[PDB]
Amino acid sequence: CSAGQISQTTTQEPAVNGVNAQAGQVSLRNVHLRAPQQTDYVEPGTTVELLFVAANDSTESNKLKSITSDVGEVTLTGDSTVPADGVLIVGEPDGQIQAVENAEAADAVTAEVELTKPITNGLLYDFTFTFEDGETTVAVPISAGEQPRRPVPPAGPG
Amino acid sequence: LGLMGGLLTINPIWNLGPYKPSQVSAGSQPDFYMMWTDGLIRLWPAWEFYPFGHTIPQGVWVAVGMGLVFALLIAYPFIEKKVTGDDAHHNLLQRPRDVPVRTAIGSMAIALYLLLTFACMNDIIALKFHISLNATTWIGRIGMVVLPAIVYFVAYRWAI
Amino acid sequence: QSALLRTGKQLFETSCVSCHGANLQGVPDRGPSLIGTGEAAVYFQVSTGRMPAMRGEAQAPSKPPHFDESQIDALGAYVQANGGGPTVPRDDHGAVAQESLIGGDVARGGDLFRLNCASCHNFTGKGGALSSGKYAPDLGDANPAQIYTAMLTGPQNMPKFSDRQLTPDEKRDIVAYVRESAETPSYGGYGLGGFGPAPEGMAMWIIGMVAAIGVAMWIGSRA
Amino acid sequence: GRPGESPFVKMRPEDIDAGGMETVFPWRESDGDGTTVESEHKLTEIAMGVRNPVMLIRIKPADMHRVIKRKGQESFNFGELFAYTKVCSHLGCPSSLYEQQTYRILCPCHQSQFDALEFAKPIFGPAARALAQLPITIDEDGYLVANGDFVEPVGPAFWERKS
Amino acid sequence: MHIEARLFEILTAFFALAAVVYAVLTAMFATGGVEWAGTTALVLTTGLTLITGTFFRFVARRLDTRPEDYEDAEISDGAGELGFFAPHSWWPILISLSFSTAAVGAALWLPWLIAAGVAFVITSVCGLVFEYYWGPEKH
Amino acid sequence: IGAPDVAFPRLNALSFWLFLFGALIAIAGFITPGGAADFGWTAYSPLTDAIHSPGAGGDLWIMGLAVGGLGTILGGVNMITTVVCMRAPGMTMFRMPIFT
Amino acid sequence: WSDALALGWPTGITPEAKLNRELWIGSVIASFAVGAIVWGLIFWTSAFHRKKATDTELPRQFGYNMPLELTLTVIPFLIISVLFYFTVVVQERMMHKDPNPEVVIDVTAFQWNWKFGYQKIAFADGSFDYDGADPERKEAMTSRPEGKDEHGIEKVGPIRGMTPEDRTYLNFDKIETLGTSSEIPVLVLPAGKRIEFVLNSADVIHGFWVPEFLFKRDVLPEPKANNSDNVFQVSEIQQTGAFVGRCTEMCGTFHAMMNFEVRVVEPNDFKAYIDQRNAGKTNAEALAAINQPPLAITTEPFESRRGELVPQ
Amino acid sequence: WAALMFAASIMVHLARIFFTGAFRRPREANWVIGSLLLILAMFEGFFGYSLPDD
Amino acid sequence: MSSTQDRSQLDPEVERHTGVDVEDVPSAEWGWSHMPIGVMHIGGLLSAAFLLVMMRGNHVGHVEDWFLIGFAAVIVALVGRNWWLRRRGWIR
Ligand code: HEA
Ligand SMILES: CC(C)=CCC/C(C)=C/CC/C(C)=C/CC/C(C)=C/CC/C(C)=C/CC/C(C)=C/CC/C(C)=C/CC/C(C)=C/CC/C(C)=C/CC1=C(C)C(=O)c2ccccc2C1=O
Ligand SMILES: CC(C)=CCC/C(C)=C/CC/C(C)=C/CC/C(C)=C/CC/C(C)=C\CC/C(C)=C/CC/C(C)=C/CC/C(C)=C/CC/C(C)=C/CC1=C(C)C(=O)c2ccccc2C1=O
Ligand SMILES: CCCCCCCCCCCCCCCC(=O)O[C@H](COC(=O)CCCCCCC[C@@H](C)CCCCCCCCC)COP(=O)(O)O[C@H]1[C@H](O)[C@H](O)[C@H](O)[C@@H](O)[C@@H]1O
Ligand SMILES: CCCCCCCCCCCCCCCC(=O)O[C@H](COC(=O)CCCCCCC[C@@H](C)CCCCCCCCC)COP(=O)(O)O[C@H]1[C@H](O)[C@H](O)[C@H](O)[C@@H](O)[C@@H]1O
Ligand SMILES: CCCCCCCC/C=C\CCCCCCCC(=O)OC[C@H](COP(=O)(O)OCCN)OC(=O)CCCCCCCCCCCCCCC
Ligand code: HEC
Ligand code: HEC
Ligand SMILES: *C[C@@H](COC(=O)CCCCCCCCCCCCCCC)OC(=O)CCCCCCCC[C@@H](C)CCCCCCCC
Ligand SMILES: *C(=O)CCCCCCCCCCCCCCC
Ligand code: FES
Repeated sequence: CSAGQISQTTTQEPAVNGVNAQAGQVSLRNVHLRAPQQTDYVEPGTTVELLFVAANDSTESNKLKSITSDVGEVTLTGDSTVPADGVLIVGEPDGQIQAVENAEAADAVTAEVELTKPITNGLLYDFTFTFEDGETTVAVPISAGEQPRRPVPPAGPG
Repeated sequence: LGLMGGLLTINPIWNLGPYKPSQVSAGSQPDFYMMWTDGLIRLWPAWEFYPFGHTIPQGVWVAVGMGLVFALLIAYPFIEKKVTGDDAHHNLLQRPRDVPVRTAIGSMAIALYLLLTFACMNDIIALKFHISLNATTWIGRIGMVVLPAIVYFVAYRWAI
Repeated sequence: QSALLRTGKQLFETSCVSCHGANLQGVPDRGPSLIGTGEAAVYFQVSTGRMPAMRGEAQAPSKPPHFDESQIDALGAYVQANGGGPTVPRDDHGAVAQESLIGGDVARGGDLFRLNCASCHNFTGKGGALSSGKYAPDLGDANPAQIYTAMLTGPQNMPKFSDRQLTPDEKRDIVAYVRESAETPSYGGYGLGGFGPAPEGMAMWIIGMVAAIGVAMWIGSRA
Repeated sequence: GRPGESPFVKMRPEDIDAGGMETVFPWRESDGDGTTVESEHKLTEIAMGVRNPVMLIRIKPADMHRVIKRKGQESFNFGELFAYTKVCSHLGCPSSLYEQQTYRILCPCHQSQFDALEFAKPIFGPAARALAQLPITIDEDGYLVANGDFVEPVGPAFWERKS
Repeated sequence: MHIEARLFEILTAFFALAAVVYAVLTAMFATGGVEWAGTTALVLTTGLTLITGTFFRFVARRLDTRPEDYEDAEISDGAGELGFFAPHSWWPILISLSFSTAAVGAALWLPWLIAAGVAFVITSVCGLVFEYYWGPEKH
Repeated sequence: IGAPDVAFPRLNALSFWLFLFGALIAIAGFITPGGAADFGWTAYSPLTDAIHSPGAGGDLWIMGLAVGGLGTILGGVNMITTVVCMRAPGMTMFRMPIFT
Repeated sequence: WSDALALGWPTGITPEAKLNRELWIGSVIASFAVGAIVWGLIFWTSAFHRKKATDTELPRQFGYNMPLELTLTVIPFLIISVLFYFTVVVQERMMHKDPNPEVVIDVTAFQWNWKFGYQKIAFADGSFDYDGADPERKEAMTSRPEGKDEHGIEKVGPIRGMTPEDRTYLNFDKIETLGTSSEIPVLVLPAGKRIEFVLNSADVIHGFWVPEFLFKRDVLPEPKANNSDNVFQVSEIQQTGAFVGRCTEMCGTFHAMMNFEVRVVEPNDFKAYIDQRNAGKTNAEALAAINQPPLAITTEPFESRRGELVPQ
Repeated sequence: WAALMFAASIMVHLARIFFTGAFRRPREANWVIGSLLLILAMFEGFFGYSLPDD
Repeated sequence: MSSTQDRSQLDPEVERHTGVDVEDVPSAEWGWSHMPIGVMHIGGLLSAAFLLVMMRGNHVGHVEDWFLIGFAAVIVALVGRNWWLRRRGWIR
C-alpha cells in the first residue's frame, strides 16, 4: 500500500518556479515574477512583469479579474475577460511561443508592477489576486525563466 | 580464482572516482563479510541516549553488537560445555542432525547473518526487486527478531 | 506552429485531460499542473513513456512510449504554448539534438556526475533506491536528449537542475559521461551490474563457493 | 568540476530553482581560483573538508507553508532557500540524495531519511539528530553567503556533544 | 488400453468437427473470415487428442487384455511385481525453487537472475533424473 | 482405482511445489510499492501492456501464473497416466467410480 | 409485477431495449419455472428421511433408468432450442445497419473519460446538411529513407508499414462533447430518431454501457483490425431526459470515474443545441441556453481526491 | 576475488566445524584461534579495498 | 550389498537424565538435544518486547507500528498457548 490513497506521485507539485494558488473559483497556476536583477535587489521604480495562468474551474462566470493589486500597484495593460472554461495567460514566460506574429487585443493582458520596494530573487512576496468571486493571497515567487547565469567576476587569490 | 579474476569484474575502481567527502553513491556497501555490519547499522532503530551533557550515538550499538557477536563466537565452545556439560575428550564428529539444539542454534545464527547481509543490500534489493526501501528496512527489523526464531524451530524439527 | 499546436491539443484532449485539467491545471490529487513545465518536460516524460501513467503509486515507472517523435513534439509544443517553459534542445535540422548533446569533456563530466548524479543513481549510472517505493532508474537506456531534459526538469523526487546550476556546457558534459559509462565495456571481465560489493559477493558465494565445494566433494569422500 | 581552475564560483539565489538542490562549499575571497600554487591548496582543503559540504535546497513556494522550523534556526532560511549540512548526522556519510515533492534528504550509507520541509530531522533510518542548518543570506552583489556558523557541531555525534 | 483409447478418439472426432465448423462458419459469416485464433486452437486441441488417442490405440493393439481392462478379473490375476515407484525425494522442491527463481528473474527483468534460475533448474533436474542412478562413490 | 500410488509421484510432488511457489510469487505483487496486478483477473490485452499497468506487480502475476500452470499441467499428466495405467486388477475403466 | 419480475432491469427507452426486456422477462420466467420444479424435487426427496421405523431394509437400489433419462435429456434440448430461437430473433434486432441514421455520434472513449463528436446529422423530414470535420486524422507511417543502418533496411513500420502510435483509427469531429475529470460529458441526442454510435477507444479496450438502453458494447482500440463491429444503431429513443452511462470493462485505475450521461431531448431542442454548439459554446452553455441543466443530472464528476481519509 | 573466497571459505569451514562439533574438549583453543583468525581476515579485507583511496 | 554396520563408542557426559528422551529425540545421547522450555518462553517474551519497543524510533508512518504490534501479539499468543498447554499437560 505504497499506492494507497496517500501516494507520492499523485500529491506532487509541478517542478516549476511559480507557485500554484487554487483558492477561489479560478485557479492560479505558474504565478511568478520576471524581474532580472543585476545586483542585490531590483531598485524601486523598475517595472517587473507578473506572469500567471488563470483557469476558470467551473463553466457556470468568474472572468472579471478585477484588480489583483498589492504593494507595487499592479497594472493590467490591455485587461480583458478571457477566462471562459479556458486559460488567461497574462504574459509571455521565457519559452512561451506565439502562434502568429499578430497579437489579438494587442498584448494578451500583460501584468507589470512598479516595485516601490527592493526585491531579490529567492524570496516570497504576497500579491493579492482579486476576483469578483473572491480574493486570494499567493506569495508569488521570483523566477528567472531562461536567462543563463551571469559571469561571476574571476576570483583573485590572496 | 584465476578464472574469476579474468571473467568476473571485482571492484572496478576506475568507475569509482577518487574519494571526496561530498561525492556519494547509492550502493555504498562493503564486501560481503562486512555487509552484516552494515545491515546491523541499517536495521537498528535509531536509538540514542543523552547523558549529562554527552551523546551516545546509535553507531555505538554496532560496536557493542560486534563485541557480543565476536564475544559469542570466540567463546562458544565454553558456553556449549557449560550448558550441555560435555567435558569429555571428543574425537568422533557428530552429524548435525544428531545435535538438534546446536544445529538449530547454528541455523539461527546463519539466518541472522543472512538477514543482516541482505539488509545491507536492501538498497540494491529494492532497486532491482521492486520493494519499497522502508518496507525492506522494516522487513529486516522485524526479521532480526522473528526469522531467527522461525529458523530455530524449523531447524530443530528438521534435525529430529 | 499552428498545425503543431492543433495536433498537440488533439492528442492532449484524449490522453491526459483526466489527470490534468483541460486547461492543463492539474486535477486535484490526480496530476500536477502542466503550465510552465515546458516542452523539455513533456518530451522527457512522454518519450520515456511515463505520462500515460495509468496509476497513482509511489513511483511512475518508465515504459514504452505511447506517442511517436512527431506526436511528442506536438504535445511539447502545446504545453510550451500554454504555460511556457524549458524547451528540448534541437540541432540545425530541427530534430531533437542527441549527438550534439555529448559534451567533449568527460573527466569534468565525471566530477559533475559523481557530485550530483551518483548521489542516488550510481558510481556508473546504474539505478538506486529511494525513500518509500521510489528509486532512481538506470541511465543506460536514456538517450542524450532524454538525459539532458531529465536534468533540465526534475521529474519527480529529482532535483530540478536549471540552466543556471548546470549550464548547457555542464549538462552536455554530464550527458557525455552518462553515455560513456553506459556504453563502455566493463574492463576486467563481465561487469556484474555496476554495484560492486553486492553482485561481487553473490557471485563469489555462487560461482566460487559452489565450484570449490563441488571440487572438494569430488576429491573427498562421504561418510 | 573544471580540471583545477576556478573549481568554486560564487552563487546567486536565482540559480537554484524551486525543487532544486545544489552542493555548496565555504569559499572565501582569499581562497581564490586554483590558478596559483598558494590557491589550489586552500581549495583542496575546502573540497576535502569533511564537514565543509552543504546542500542548498530551494523549497517550492507552494510547499512553503508546510515548512516547520527549528528553535534558534527560524531565520536560517533565506526566503525559500535552505542550507543543510550534507554530512549525515549518523556516522558522517554525506546525505547527498534529495527528493523533491517529498522533501526527503536521504543518506545512502544506511538509508536514513530526514524531512527537509520540517527542520532537517530524521524521519526514518538510523539517524536520530537533525541535520545542522547553515544560516544563509545574500551579501552585496546578491551572492549567497553564509549568515553565520552552524549553531551546533555538524558531523556525526560523539561523546562530548549536546551540552 | 482400449476404453481410454476410444475416449480419446471420441474427443478427437468432436474436436475435429468443432474446428471444421468454426473454420467454415468464420471464413464466411464473420467480419474478417477465419478468426485464426479460435480456429488454430481448436485444430491443435484436436491434434492433442489425436496424438494421445493414436498412442493409446497403438498400445492397445500392441497389448493383450490387461486385468485392469478385463471384466471378471480376480485380484490375484494382477498380483505380482509392480514397477519402480520413486520413494521420498527432495529434488522436486529444489526444481520448483529453481523455476521460481527463473520466473522472478523473468517477471522482474533481471537477466542475471534468469541465468541463475536456468542454471539452478538444470542442476535440480539433473539431480532428480540422476537421483536413482548415481552409482556408489568409488573412492 | 486400487493403485498403490500415482504414476509419477516425484512428479506430483514437483507439481505441488511448483504451485506453491508460483502462487507465492504471483501474490508477492502486494509487497511491491506499486502493488499487485491492477488489471482485472481476465487481464485484457491493452490494459496489460507495459504502457498500461507498468508495475512489476503485473509481471509477477504473469510469471506466477505461468509457474502454477506448469504445475497444473504436470499434475494433469500424472493423473491421466495414473488412471490409464495404474488400476486394480478388476477395476475396468467403466467400473471406476465417477469421481475418477 | 413486470418491474419486480424483471429482476431490476430499467424499462428500456428504445424499441430494441424494450424487445430485449421482453426476452429477458420470458427467459426469467422459463428459468424460474425450471428452478421451482427442481427445488420442489430436491425438497421433496429431502422428505425421504431414514425413518427409524425402517429396519435393515436398504432402498430399491434402482439407478440406471433409461426412459426417464432419455425424456429429461430430450426436454432440455427443446427448452434450449426455443430459447436459442428467441435469442436469434431478438439478436437480429440489435445491429440493423440502417444506412441512413438520423444522427451519427462518434463515441471515442479514452482513458477515464469519453468524447462525442456528432459525426453527422441527417433528419428524414429534411434538414441538417451536417458533417464531421476529419482533417484531424493523421497517420504515423515511419517510412523514413533509412534507419540506424547506413542503407538497405529502409524500414517502413512495425504494423502494416505504420507505427503503433498511429491513432488513425480515431475519427475527430467539429462538435466534440469532451468530458473532463471535473465535468461529466453529457451526450445530447434527439428523441424519436435513429441514433448510430461509432465506437472507438483512444488508449485501452473498455466498455460503453447505457443501462436504460439495455445494451452495451466494447470500445476497442482498433476494432477494424480486431474484426469488431464497433458501430451500432438504435432505432429510436422514446423517453426523454437524462440517463446515466457507465464504462462496463476495465479502463484502468479510474475505471469507475468514466461515468457519462446521455440527455435525450426533443428534435427541435436538439436543433437548437446543435446550432448553439456550432457557434463557439461549451456543452454546458449550449444546454443552459436551451433551458436545460448544464451539468450532468444523473451523475456528478465525484472527487478526484483518492478517498475520504486523504488529508485534502 | 581471493580475498572474497578467503572470507567465504572461512565462513563455510566455521559452519562445518560448528555443526559437526569439532570444537569440543580436545580442540577449543583451535576454535578460539580460528575465530580470531576469521575476525582478522574480515578486518584485513576491510583494510584491503580501503587501501586504494576510492 | 556394499555396506557394513557401524558401532561407535562415544564419551558420554549432566547425565542426560533430565530433559529430553530418545523417544522424543531419537539421537538424544548423541549430542545436545534439549533446549529448556523456560528459555523458549523467556526468549519469546523478549522478542515480543523488542518488537513493541521498536515502535519507538524515528518513523512518522504507522503501518510499521501496526505490523510490529501484530507480530508481537502473534509471538505472545504462541508463547501463551505453549505455556498454557505445558501447565495443563498438553490438553486442548
Ligand atoms: C473461487 C472463486 C471465488 C470465490 C470463493 C469468491 C468468493 C467471494 N467473492 Fe468473489 N470473485 C471471483 C471469484 C471468487 N469469489 C472472481 C473470479 C471475481 C472477478 C474478478 C475480476 O473481476 O477480475 C470475483 C469478484 C468479486 C467481486 C467484485 C469485485 C470487483 O471487481 O469490483 C466481489 C464484490 O463483493 C466479490 C465478493 C466475494 C465474496 C464476498 C466472496 C465470499 O464467498 C468470500 C468468503 C470470504 C472468506 C472465506 C474470508 C474469511 C476469512 C478470514 C476473515 C480469515 C482471513 C485470515 C487470513 C488471510 C490469515 N467477488
Ligand atoms: C532485510 C531484508 C532481507 C528485507 C527483504 C528484502 C528481500 C530479500 C526480499 C525478497 C526478494 C525477492 C525474493 C523478490 C521476488 C518477489 C517475491 C518476494 C516473491 C515471493 C518470495 C517467495 C517466498 C517465493 C516462493 C519461491 C521463492 C523462494 C522465490 C525466491 C526468488 C529468488 C530471487 C530466488 C533467488 C534468491 C536471490 C539470488 C536473491 C537476490 C540476492 C542478491 C543480493 C543478489 C545480488 C545481485 C544484484 C542485486 C545484481 O544486480 C546482479 C547483476 C548481475 C549479476 C549478479 C547480480 C547479483 O548477484
Ligand atoms: C555462524 C554460526 C554457525 C554461529 C554458531 C552459533 C554462534 C557462535 C553464535 C554466537 C555468534 C552470533 C552472535 C551469531 C549471530 C549472527 C552472526 C552469525 C554473526 C557473525 C557473522 C560471521 C562472522 C559469520 C557467519 C557466516 C556463515 C557461517 C555463513 C553460512 C556459511 C554456509 C554453510 C553457507 C551455505 C554453503 C553454500 C553453498 C553457500 C553458497 C550458496 C549461497 C548463495 C548461500 C547464501 C549467501 C551467503 C551465505 C552469503 O554470505 C552472501 C554474501 C553476499 C551476497 C549473497 C550471499 C548469499 O546469497
Ligand atoms: C531471508 C530473508 C527472509 C525475510 C525475513 C523477515 C521476515 C519477517 C517479515 C516481516 C514483514 C514486515 C512487513 C512490514 C514492512 C513495513 O513495515 O513497511 C510497510 C510495507 O509493507 C509491506 O510491504 C509488507 C512486506 C511484507 C513482506 C515480507 C515477505 C517475506 C519475504 C522477504 C521472504 C522471501 C525471502 C527469500 C530469501 C532468498 C534466499 C536468501 C538466501 C510500509 O512501508 P512504506 O512503504 O513506507 O508505506 C508507507 C506507509 O507507511 C504510509 O503510511 C503511507 O502513507 C504510504 O505513503 C506508504 O508509502
Ligand atoms: C567463472 C565466471 C564466468 C563468468 C562469465 C563471463 C561472461 C563474459 C561476458 C562477455 C564479456 C564481458 C562483457 C562486459 C559487458 C557487460 O557488463 O555485460 C553486459 C551484460 O550485463 C547484463 O545485463 C547481464 C546479462 C545476462 C547474461 C550474463 C549473466 C552472467 C551471470 C549469471 C554470471 C555471474 C554470476 C551471477 C549469478 C547471480 C545469481 C544469483 C542467484 C552486456 O551488455 P549490456 O547488457 O548492454 O549492459 C547494460 C549496459 O549497456 C547499460 O548501459 C547498463 O546501464 C546496464 O543496463 C547494463 O546491463
Ligand atoms: C488484517 C486487518 C489489517 C487492517 C486492514 C486495513 C487496511 C487499510 C490501510 C490502508 C488504506 C489506504 C490508506 C493509505 C494511507 C495511510 C493511512 C493514513 O492516511 O493515516 C495517515 C498516516 C500517514 O499520514 P501522515 O499525515 O504523513 O502522518 C500522520 C501524522 N501523525 O498513515 C497511517 O497512519 C498508517 C495507518 C494504516 C493502517 C495500518 C495498516 C497495517 C496493518 C497490518 C496488519 C498485519 C498484522 C501482521 C500479523 C503478523
Ligand atoms: C495519470 C494520472 C496521468 C496522465 C494520463 C498523464 N499524466 Fe502527466 N503527470 C501525472 C503525475 C502523477 C505527474 C507527476 C509525477 C510523474 O510525472 O510521474 C505528472 C507529471 C507530468 C509532467 C512533469 C512536469 C514537470 O516535471 O515539471 C509532464 C511534462 C506531464 N505530466 C505531461 C503529461 C502529458 C504530455 C501527458 C499525455 C501524454 C500526461 N502528462 C498524462 C499524471 C498523469
Ligand atoms: C535522488 C535525487 C536525484 C539526483 C540528485 C539526481 N537524480 Fe536522476 N533521477 C532521480 C529520480 C527519482 C528519477 C526518476 C524520474 C521519474 O520517475 O520520472 C531520476 C531519473 C533520471 C533520468 C531518467 C532516465 C530514465 O531512463 O528515465 C536520468 C537520465 C537521470 N535521472 C540523470 C541524472 C543526472 C545527470 C543527475 C545529475 C544532474 C541526476 N540524475 C541527479 C533521482 C535523482
Ligand atoms: C498497506 C498495509 C495494509 O496491509 C494489509 O492490510 C494486509 C496485511 C496482511 C498481513 C501481511 C503479513 C505478512 C506475512 C509474512 C509471511 C511470513 C514470512 C516469514 C517467512 C519468510 O500493508 C502493506 O503495506 C502491504 C501489505 C501487503 C501484504 C502482502 C503479503 C504478501 C506475502 C507474499 C510476499 C508471500 C509471503 C510468503 C509466505 C509463505 C508462506 C508459506 C511458506
Ligand atoms: C501496496 O502498495 C499495495 C496494497 C494492497 C491492498 C490490498 C491488500 C490485500 C492483502 C491480501 C493478503 C496478502 C497475503 C497475506 C499472507 C499472510
Ligand atoms: S551514515 Fe548516514 S544514516 Fe548512517
